[PDB]
Amino acid sequence: MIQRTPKIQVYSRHPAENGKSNFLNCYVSGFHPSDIEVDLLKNGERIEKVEHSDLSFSKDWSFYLLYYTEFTPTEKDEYACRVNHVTLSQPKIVKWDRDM
Amino acid sequence: GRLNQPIKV
Amino acid sequence: GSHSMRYFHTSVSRPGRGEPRFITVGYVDDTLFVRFDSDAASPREEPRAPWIEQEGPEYWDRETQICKAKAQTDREDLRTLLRYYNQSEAGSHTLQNMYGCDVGPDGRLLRGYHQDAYDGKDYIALNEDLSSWTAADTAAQITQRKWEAARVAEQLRAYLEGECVEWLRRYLENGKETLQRADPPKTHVTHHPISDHEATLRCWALGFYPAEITLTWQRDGEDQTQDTELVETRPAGDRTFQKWAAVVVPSGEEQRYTCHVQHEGLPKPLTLRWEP
Repeated sequence: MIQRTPKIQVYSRHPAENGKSNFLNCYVSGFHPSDIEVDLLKNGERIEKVEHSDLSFSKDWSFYLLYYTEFTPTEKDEYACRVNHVTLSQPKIVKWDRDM
Repeated sequence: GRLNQPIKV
Repeated sequence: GSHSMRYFHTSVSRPGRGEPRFITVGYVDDTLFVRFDSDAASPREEPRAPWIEQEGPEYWDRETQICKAKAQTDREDLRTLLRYYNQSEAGSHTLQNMYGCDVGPDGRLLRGYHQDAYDGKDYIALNEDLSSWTAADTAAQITQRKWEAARVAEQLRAYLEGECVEWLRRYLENGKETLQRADPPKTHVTHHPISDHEATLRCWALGFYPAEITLTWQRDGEDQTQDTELVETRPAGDRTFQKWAAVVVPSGEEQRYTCHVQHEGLPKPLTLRWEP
């Protein structure tokens, strides 16, 4: 059974401006099999009621999903995306960096 | 609108 | 210009956890317009774009029945594929199908598709001729023989050249506000010191539609392909896409680097530099 590990990008819908409402996105792509778990974190704790797209796939059959929630960034609050997949020996946490 | 032609492998 | 309509389908078995989950989405270009998920409380094909909402009840009923029937045949197919590969019933397996059509500016068929993958691997594909098959292995050859005997390709060709093209034409007209609008990228360059010796230059493209874009760095007019970090184009969530390309620049070299952007919403390619 082939396995392909996810690419993970965590980013905002609009350039971040402290105190202004926005959307926090975690885009997971390039993976196989399709079973995956994604959380969005605020200061290390899971954000409730995060939404996600319906499973779809690319020309090369690999899967992609978008997880997203409203957020209002600030100077000090830390956000991240945590992903679990069979290819990962432990959950992978990618921090949000407003410059990426 | 979708293909309506059942196909089985 | 040119356009596409594509339907994507995935069934994932889950032994001991009920029947395989079936999820299908339809796109025109990079716009999602319909979805169906067998794990929804009341599975139905549902609208996801404004220009499909005007289709009447007969459309939603018929599309829903197609989706339900495909969920069912996929479950039979997943059982068949265990036999073809001599597999146990214990594991989860995946069956993916994509089909659809590409058309040119005048609306005529350019290319059709109908192809399957099992467990993430190509299984069987209708060739560009819409008349013969490419089977990936001896299991898919068994399918090929059945599909040749039943003249399946002829039925697919008729859909892909007829209904597929005609639906796409209708959708492009009903959705002409959006499907026929390209939103160009909003572009800028940022600078990110790494050390005293070097900094990252990151060239951004934001807010663009459709997703296709080319975004390259040159140094002294030479493409920096091997030295460019190019992230996958990513959805913003407002229909649009984002991308960036980054290079590590020695201190004092910034003006030797140029970012080049091509997108169908741009009348001419853009060239950008870092502006301190």
